[PDB]
This record gives sequence, C-alpha cells and structure tokens, in this order.
Amino acid sequence: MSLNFLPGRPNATPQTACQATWQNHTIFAYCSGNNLIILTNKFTRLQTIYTQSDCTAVDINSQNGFIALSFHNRVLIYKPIHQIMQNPKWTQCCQLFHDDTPVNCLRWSSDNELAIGSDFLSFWKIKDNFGVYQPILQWNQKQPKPVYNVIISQDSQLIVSIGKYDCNAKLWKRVSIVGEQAIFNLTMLPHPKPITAMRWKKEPDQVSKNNTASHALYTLCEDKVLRIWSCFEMEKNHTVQIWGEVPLSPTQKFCVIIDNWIIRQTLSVKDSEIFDISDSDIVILGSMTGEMEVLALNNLSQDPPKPMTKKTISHKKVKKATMLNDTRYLYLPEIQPYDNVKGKLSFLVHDLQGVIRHLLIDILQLINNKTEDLSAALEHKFTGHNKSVQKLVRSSDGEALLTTSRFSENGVWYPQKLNHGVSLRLQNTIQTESPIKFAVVHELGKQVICLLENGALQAWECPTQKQSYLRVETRLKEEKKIHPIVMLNTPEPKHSHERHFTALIFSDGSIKAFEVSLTRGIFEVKSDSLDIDGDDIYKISIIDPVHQTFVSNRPLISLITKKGLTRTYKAIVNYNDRHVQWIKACEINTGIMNCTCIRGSSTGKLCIVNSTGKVMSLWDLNRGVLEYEETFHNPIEDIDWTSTEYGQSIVSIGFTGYALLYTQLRYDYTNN
Amino acid sequence: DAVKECSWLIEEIVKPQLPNIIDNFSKCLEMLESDQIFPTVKGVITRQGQYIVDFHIVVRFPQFQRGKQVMFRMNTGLNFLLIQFSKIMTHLKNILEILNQLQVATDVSEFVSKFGVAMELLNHSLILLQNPPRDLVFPEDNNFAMKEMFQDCYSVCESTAHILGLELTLCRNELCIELRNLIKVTKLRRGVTFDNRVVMECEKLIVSTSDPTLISISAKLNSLKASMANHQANLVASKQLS
Repeated sequence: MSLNFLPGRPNATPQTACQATWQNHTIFAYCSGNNLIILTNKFTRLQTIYTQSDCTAVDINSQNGFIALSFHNRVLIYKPIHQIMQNPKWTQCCQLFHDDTPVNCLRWSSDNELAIGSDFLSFWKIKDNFGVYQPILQWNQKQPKPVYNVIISQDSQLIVSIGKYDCNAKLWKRVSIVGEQAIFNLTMLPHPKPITAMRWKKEPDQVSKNNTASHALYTLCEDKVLRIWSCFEMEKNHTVQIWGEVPLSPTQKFCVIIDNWIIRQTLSVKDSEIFDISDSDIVILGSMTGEMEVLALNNLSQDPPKPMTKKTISHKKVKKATMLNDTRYLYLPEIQPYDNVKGKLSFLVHDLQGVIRHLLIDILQLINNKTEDLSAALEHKFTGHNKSVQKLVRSSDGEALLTTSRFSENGVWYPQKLNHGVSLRLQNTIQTESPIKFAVVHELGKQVICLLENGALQAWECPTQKQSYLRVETRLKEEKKIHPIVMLNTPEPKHSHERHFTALIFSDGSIKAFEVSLTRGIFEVKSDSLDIDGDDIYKISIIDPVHQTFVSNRPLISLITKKGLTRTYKAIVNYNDRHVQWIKACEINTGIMNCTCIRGSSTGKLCIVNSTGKVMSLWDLNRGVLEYEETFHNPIEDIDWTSTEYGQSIVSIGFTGYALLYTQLRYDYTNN
Repeated sequence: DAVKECSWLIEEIVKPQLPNIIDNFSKCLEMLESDQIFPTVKGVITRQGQYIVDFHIVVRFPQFQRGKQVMFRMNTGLNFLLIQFSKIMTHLKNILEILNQLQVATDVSEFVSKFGVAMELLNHSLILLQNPPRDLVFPEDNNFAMKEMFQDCYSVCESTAHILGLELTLCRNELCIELRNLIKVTKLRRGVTFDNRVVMECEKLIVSTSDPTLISISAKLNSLKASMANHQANLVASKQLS
C-alpha cells in the first residue's frame, strides 16, 4: 500500500541523517529527539528505536549494515538481528563509553572501525568473541575544540576532522603500519575560510586489501570554493596539497557530489558513451533560485597525477521543492542509487526546519545537455510532531487536521499530495494556555475554535511563519456539576463564514450555543436544550462529512442511551433570534444496551460496537434496520466514517494495531 | 577568534613526537662524530668519524703520470680534516640543544624556529651528501689530499707530461676518491690555473664506492627531515592563522 510515515522531526545535527547502501537495501536513518528512525526497504518499512537521551549523530556501516548512534557521553551500536533477509531489523548489540564528553560527531568505516569524535577523536573497533562485538579503543587523542564534523575513509587514509568554524582540517593518517595502538600522523590542510562541508571519495572495489591511492578529499571552504585534495600511499608521502579548485558563482550557495560509483552502477556501457563523462565523478552546484550547473572532473581519481579540472556537463533548473525551501542550512547525505532501480538516484535533503526530502532524481536526465528544467519530483518527506498526539480533530471539509496533546503543543496540518501517496504538512501551531479538551476547525483551517479543560473558549486565526494569532477569547463558569462532552459546529441555514455558531453539549442537554466569530467577540445563545434521554448523555458521537458540502440540512449528533435508544438530532438555528433548536431526525431503537463505540455518516448509516467490543453492528438510520453484524476476535478501538458527494461511504474499524476498511456492497438479486 | 589553542596544541601533538625525532637525530649524529670501522684504481681508504686521516687508494688514469699508473700511496697516513661531516655534526648538536632547551619553551615561536633551523640543516646535509662539497669536487679541488697528503704526490699528481690531481667523489651519499689526468697546458676549456698549471683533461679514473656507516646515517637523516617537513608545516600553519 502507499503508506507514508511521519516518524519524528529530525534534529539539526550535521550527521543527524545518513543514507547507506548496505547490500543494496539503501538503508536510511536519522535522529529525532529521543528516537532513531531506520527506513529499510525503499522507505516502505520503518523501525524506530527508543533511547532516553537526545541522539546526536547516526551513521551506517555500508559493509555489514551496523548502525552507530551517538547520544550524551556514549554511543550505541545496533546490528541487523539477522544479517540477511528481505525485511531487515535492528537490535541493540553494543555500548561505547570513553570519557565525559558528548559525542558530537560519529562515523563508520571498514571492518567495524569507528571514529567517535567527541572532543578527543577516539578511534575504535568492535567485532569479537562469538558475537560480543566488544569494542577496543585502538587510539585516543585530544583536540583544540569539540569536533563539529569528522570523516573517516577506509584503510591507510584514516581520518580527518575540522571542529566548528575551523579553517584547517586536522588530517590524521594511519601512520603506524601495524599494531592495535596505532599512532596517527598529523597534517593541517589549511583553508582560506571555515569548512562548510567535506567528504571522501568512494572506492569500495579496493577491498579487502584497502591499500590504495587517490583517496581524494572533497572540502567546501566558506569562501564559495570547492576543493579536491589529492591523496596517495607513497609510503605516507601524500598528501596535504589541493589537487583542484572550483569557485562557485555568487548565485550558487550549495554543492553536492555524485561519485563514479553511482554513475557506474546506473549508466550502461552504451549509455555511458554520452556525454562520455564516466572517467571521473560529477559535481552539482545549485542556488536557492533553483538553477543549478552539473560538471564532471577530469581524471579526479587517476592513480598517476593528472591535471584535474572542472568540465561542465549541463545547466539545469528544478522547482522550489526540488532544491531548498528557503532554509538557512542544508545537510545533504551521500547521494546513492535507489536500490536496483537503474537510472534513479536517491537524492536527499535535510532542511533543518523539521523536514527531510527525498527526490529520486533521474541521472540520465540530470546530465542531459540538451535538456529542459530538472525533472525531480518530491517522493517522500519526513517530519513529525513535537511531543505526542493525545487526539486528532478533523475539519468536516476534511482539508485540515488539529493534533492535540496533553500539553499546549497543538498543531494545524494540511494533507499534502506527494508523488507517492499523500502525507500531512504542518502549517501552523496553536499555542494554548492549557490542554484543549475539544475543538473545531473552520475556514479551510485558517480559523480555529477550541475549548480548554480550563473552560476557556479561544479563537485563533492562522493566515500564514507558523505563528497562530489568538484573535478572540472568552470563559465559562465551570459549575462542576455538568460538563461539556462535544462541540458541534451547527451550520447556519445559509452558507455563512462570518460567524460559526458552536454548540457545547453540557452532558444532559444545556446546549451552550456560542455565536463565535473573529471580527466580533464571542456571544451566548439560550436556545436550546435537547432531550438528554435520561438526564445523562451516554457516549454521544458527532456526525460529519469529510468533503466540501455546504448543505445545512443534516443530522449532527447521533446520541445514544444505555437502553440502546439511538437518536440522530438535526440542528436548526436562527441568527436573528440568537437561539437554536434541536430536532430529532431519527430515533432508531438499537438492540444493544451498552456500546463500546458509536459513529455515523452523512449518508444515514451508523455503526455501534457492543459492550464487549468484539462485535460490530452496522445500522441504517433511514430504516432502523441492522444491515450488518460481524464478530471480531479483537476489541474495536474506534470507528470512523468517510463519504463523498457521490455516496462512496467507507467505514474504518480501528483495532489495536491495524484498521479494517469496510464498504457497502450491492444487494445481489440472484445470490447471497 | 584566536589561534591560542593551535599554538598550545604543539605540546599535545609535537611534544610526544619530539623525542622520537631528537633521539633519532642524535643517533645519526653520533656515528659521524666518532671513530668507527671503515684500467682501474687499487687500494682502499677509510674515514674516521668526521675527518678522514687514512688513505691507501691509487690512480690508473691513462693520461696521468705520462702513461704510468699514479700509485700515490699515502706516506703511512697523515692527519686530515673533513668539513662534509663536520657541518652535519654541528647541525645535529644544534638540533639536540634546541630540542633540549626550547622543548619546554613558553612561546611556541622559539620552538618552531629551532625546528625549522634543524630541518634546514638536515636538508643541507642531505644535499651535501647528494653531490660533493664545493672544495671537494675535482674542478674546484686543486688536487687537495693528492698533492701533499699522498707520498711523492708532487710527481705522482703533477707529472711533467701531465697532471694527475685526485678528487673526492662524494656524490653517491658516500665517501669516494678518484682522479682526472690532464696534459700540461697554460704554458679556457682545458683550464686557467689548475694547481698553478692548468692541464687539459685527457683521461679519468672515476671510481664509485659506498659508505657502510654513512649510508645508514644519511637514510635516517632523510627520514627525519621528511618528518620534520610536515612538523614544520603544521607548526607554521597555526602561526599563519593568527
């Protein structure tokens, strides 16, 4: 199914997210507060790992699929519970603790090697016993300041670090030829400005020996200059020299690299002939305006020294969502192929505003010289709610959602149509003085009305920043005898958007019909109290369409009493009279006395779960006849009804962990 | 902001590596400053530490000695001074003193300057090992160690028919002695005042020999200079940053 996740808002750490090609499963992982999020199979499955601490950095082992996760003064190592399977799963396997310094940045390398730099650039290995994976602090050293970003290559090239705002990158090569306690040889690698980013070139084919040259280092200086530094074994004689320079134009603000690895795995030999750039890697320089230029290096990886230079390939330009959403910084994990989908590169973007974007650029189109605008299309987006969701409130037009918590972190979201299904999109935050007990959304989400457990009725306007401007407020008397149980937006006899007469159902009757509006303050309406059906409303449930229908003639509340006397009540109100009237539209007497859940649709259907909760009964409100009765081995946790202007009613019966969808089936004349 | 952390990091980076270089340089310098075991020409010669005072080689220049082999055997040996190893020993002693004193220097600038001076001295020693010293090369040797040091060198190296001035071929990172024989001239290309009588080159007896002890010292000095190059670059980077 086209199931889209929102696992959790990502952190702002540079290494907060890393894509990795373990066995071509194209794992992706990222840190969100107290959680780690691992998306395994084409991002169609999710695994979340809970840890009682903010996760600083995460990195993935390409060789063996091990995850290294930094937090506080320690690191955790997780391994695929089974080293190979169609549906991988990660479980805790090891712990790393060296000193009392939070592990600011962390990475992974060949054969279980890690460069866990906190302030000292600890280097380790973990893979021993019959599967203890007991780590060995093979090296340790201090730094001028905490490491903001680190990088580790395979084999002799060893490690590089920078530190925040650092202008010289401490290269530590694997100086000692042998011995577990290897000492690392230093180099400064001066730059004219603080490093913005950096990364090693890729060459996995050299394994298992790993003794190879041309470990070129990519480094972007703060002076709009990308730099490629040559490297070679040469008995450790290479190298701290800049091999190639690329000054970005003032329009350019971001840069990314696609290694020869990806091109070789994607383009075929016949296709590789044009533009015939397979001799080196590719570099894409983009600007916030969208426009971007892609170029190819000349002999950027040739073992003998070569005159490296930037040779342009194409001048592309994609939409706003394809490059950046006006973010301050973007962290771009390594671009890797989307598993066996030839010709597609899983470009990722970290927007540092709570959203990660997955684009799936088509490489053959990217390098197309005689080509038009970029074809990148938003494939997935990852974000999440701040703390937790206590309840979800739906706008009856279905185009806005209000997430409410036990705290004041309420959010107004809108569904967003991606290239792969649909996903929510936070648009505003409704800050509240106390938890919202009930609420109702209007104006396609731009206006919100809520009632707090404190009793305050508050009305916000949300026209845009994410700020929600509280425009009106009022308070109730909170008699502590009767209490509200639902809020029904009683439609006006005519389509009216100026005011929204909201009815608070104070248990048995006592409909507080406030004429809430924004341009003018909230009011109060006397009429009227409905039949409480025994002086105690038993499990009232609202009726709402989920489509933009302006009809005022509609039943609003499907009340029920412990005797099963369900009653759907219409709503009629006069703005001039400042009074509202409750009319019993239907009174089907149900055969069930105690019901776990109740709901009804716009199309006159109704659903009730028995007292036991394991039997669902579907009833017709226009006939009073039980249309369906099913018995489930598990309790029915919730029910919810959709609809459309074409009567396409669907009922979702939400069980413990999965939700069934049921739909009406035509009565067959010649069958059962 | 401030490169003070960079300046102070030499103690935690340079200092641990300081003894590994100081001891190696001292070991290399000890060999050069102490006595140690040490047609075609005949015989062999030995160099005692820094100054060679023993010579037993001969010459076989066809043009030398009017066609006769110039067997300028040393008159039982005589004292001599060699500057090729003396400069190396002086540089090594200065480097050791710098490592001993400025290693705990309050200001990293003095330590950086001492390290740079030591590295430059090591590079100079390597260069001098690559090619013979200025006064040791045959063109500018003036028959040194072959006109008076060797017995009967007046005729053995200044024969009437032709001169047979010997020269030290220290161009193979080792000590060697050879000679070039030139007919009498200047009674430009041939010469101007070679040993007071410019002689036009007519034959040569170049012979190449290795240094059992000097080769290892040269290799150690080369490795130390290679390490010191990176050390000096790293040290100067912090100073340039501030």
